[PDB]
Amino acid sequence: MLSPADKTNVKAAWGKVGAHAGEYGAEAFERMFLSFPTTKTYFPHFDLSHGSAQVKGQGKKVADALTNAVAHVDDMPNALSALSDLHAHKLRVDPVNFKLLSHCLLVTLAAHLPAEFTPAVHASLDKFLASVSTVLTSKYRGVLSPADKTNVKAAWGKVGAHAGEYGAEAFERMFLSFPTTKTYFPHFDLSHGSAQVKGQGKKVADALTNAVAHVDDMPNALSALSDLHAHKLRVDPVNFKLLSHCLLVTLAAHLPAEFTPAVHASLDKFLASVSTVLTSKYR
Amino acid sequence: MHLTPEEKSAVTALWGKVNVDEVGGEALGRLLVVYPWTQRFFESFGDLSTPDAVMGNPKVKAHGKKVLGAFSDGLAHLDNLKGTFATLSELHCDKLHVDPENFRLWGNVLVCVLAHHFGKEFTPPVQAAYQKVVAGVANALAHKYH
Amino acid sequence: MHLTPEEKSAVTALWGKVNVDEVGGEALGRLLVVYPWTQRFFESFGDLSTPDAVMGNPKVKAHGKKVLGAFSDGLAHLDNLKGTFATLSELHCDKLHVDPENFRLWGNVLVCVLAHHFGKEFTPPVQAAYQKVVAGVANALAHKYH
Ligand code: HEM
Ligand code: HEM
Ligand code: HEM
Ligand code: HEM
Repeated sequence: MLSPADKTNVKAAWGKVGAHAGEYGAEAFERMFLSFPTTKTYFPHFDLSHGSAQVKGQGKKVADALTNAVAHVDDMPNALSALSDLHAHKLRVDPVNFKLLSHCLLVTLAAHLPAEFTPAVHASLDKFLASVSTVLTSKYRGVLSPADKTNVKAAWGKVGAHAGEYGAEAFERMFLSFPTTKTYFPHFDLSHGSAQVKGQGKKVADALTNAVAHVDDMPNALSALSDLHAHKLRVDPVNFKLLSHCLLVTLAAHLPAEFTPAVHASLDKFLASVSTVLTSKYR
Repeated sequence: MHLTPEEKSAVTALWGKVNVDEVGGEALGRLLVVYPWTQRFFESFGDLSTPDAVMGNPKVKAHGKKVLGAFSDGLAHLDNLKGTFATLSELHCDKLHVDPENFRLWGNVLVCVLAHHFGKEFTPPVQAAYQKVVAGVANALAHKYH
Repeated sequence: MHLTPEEKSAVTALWGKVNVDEVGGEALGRLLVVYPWTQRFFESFGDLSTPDAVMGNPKVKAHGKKVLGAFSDGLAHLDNLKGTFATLSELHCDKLHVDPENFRLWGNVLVCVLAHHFGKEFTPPVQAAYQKVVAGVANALAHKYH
């Protein structure tokens, strides 16, 4: 979330960018294609050689769009509306790639703005490009529809008194599948059957039950949990995706009749929204 | 790919029960439903507008079976996934232009489908071994990308 | 880790111009500023209240230099990063409990720091070579996690 001082820092740097934004945009794509060659799969129709008119034009278009976003930083979803539609329905770039371009744009700005690229401005620019990325990927699936909310309530209703037991199973599945997540629990017994893991699973399932109950008001209902994870526990955001998968696996294994493709899709969306809320105060 | 005896045993035992036709189409269909941007590679497959259209789309079912068929063969050569998938790796990069991140999403959907189909028999240690394998296969398919 | 001779030379040439102490301190400070959740390991380092407090903290600077000194010595072992970093991998997992995701964040912040330090000299091909090296170093530090 862009603080007012964040907005000040971005406007500062981007002004300095000034008339070179298009050149810088092209350089960032060229850096991306070279450092992260999987990104070239989205441009097989381009001459991707150095200095190519197609790559230059791409950079200027992308630069103009970021200029638009800087100039409308307090209403980005609306300023970028057309662009969110096009990437969501037509281009369909996998979201992970936005992080790769954002890193190469940061690198480009660093290499060109020696005086301005201070630690605080770097932090602000990083947050700004993550917000842009978030807005551009926001319609790929589009936040919770009334059908999504119905599906979630129906499935979570069937979980019911088993909520805690499925939360403990989800953690155990996560620890065995993705051993790096164990680094957050060095003080627990992680063996199968562990009461500490059972207790953790219960707390998490209980919070989720609270989220389904307040599905139209999740940021307030989880505000204290958002604070806890961001300033105390400080779990790296990538791990929320790993637990969400393991929760989905757990539900599938216990709910053979209810876990339809449509319900699977709505649950994945719901857990991603929960994850978003829990990491929203990190920076 | 190195698996422990315990892990390789779990993988092979469960795989003998898998109907490659049914599971394969299920996994590709759910990928297209849950992550709809993956539909960008299948424009010529017909109607994929609703979960029901997707799941019952026969071209989806046919392609799904083919994909899982090639995965199945890879289970035979767990010691050399790279060499086994080299030609398909080059294919997916040079001709099909598929972002390797899709292989990871497909792997995770497959694990979801296995849990759904097998229930309590798909235990935590069994999932863990399958997660290793799908990660191995995805890295193998991404190996020849340039 | 496999780099071409060209890339190796590109990495080595630039590194000869680096002041390990200054760059090391700057990269750790920027990591703690830009991704503040990474501060979770350094509550004994004292004042981390603001970007300026972070960047001028002597304990931050000292740890930064230590980290980059180990990085630096790894650059002389690009063909055996895993064996070179094996014991440090076990240390960060069993005793320090550091999520390997932090190593990737650290690697990206170091690349920004080099670009800031060296400007136009930090060309796209030179960047590409460092991106492989910090990825390779991160994988090697994560190798012994269990
Ligand atoms: C900050 C992130 C991004 C912004 C602001 C952005 C913006 C744009 C804009 C303004 C256009 C042109 C729209 C038009 O002319 O109708 C475009 C096109 C495109 N973008 Fe994005 N983009 C971003 C990230 C990405 C990423 C990460 C990729 C892929 C790795 C990507 C791939 C494409 C493709 C394939 C095109 C079409 C090029 C053509 O064939 O003309 N974009 N983008
Ligand atoms: C759906 C995602 C999550 C939710 C809703 C959630 C919720 C919670 C809840 C309810 C607590 C207990 C707070 C209290 O003591 O009152 C908690 C604590 C904790 N969470 Fe999260 N959590 C989530 C994801 C994660 C992830 C992915 C990790 C790390 C892999 C994690 C690690 C922790 C840790 C380390 C604790 C404290 C354990 C203890 O000392 O008792 N959380 N979480
Ligand atoms: C473990 C995962 C996968 C394996 C082993 C696999 C295997 C294959 C095989 C054996 C073919 C046939 C090539 C030929 O007929 O010459 C193929 C084609 C194809 N694959 Fe992959 N695939 C996998 C994942 C994916 C994913 C995730 C996508 C995209 C979301 C994808 C998209 C395609 C496309 C578009 C074709 C061509 C179909 C056509 O002819 O219309 N593949 N794949
Ligand atoms: C490529 C990156 C890194 C390398 C090469 C590296 C290397 C080292 C070295 C050489 C030590 C000293 C071990 C000893 O006492 O013998 C160390 C300790 C430590 N590192 Fe890492 N490290 C890296 C990244 C990180 C990151 C990103 C974090 C956490 C955000 C971290 C946290 C720590 C901590 C907390 C210690 C212990 C310091 C103390 O006890 O005073 N390391 N690291």
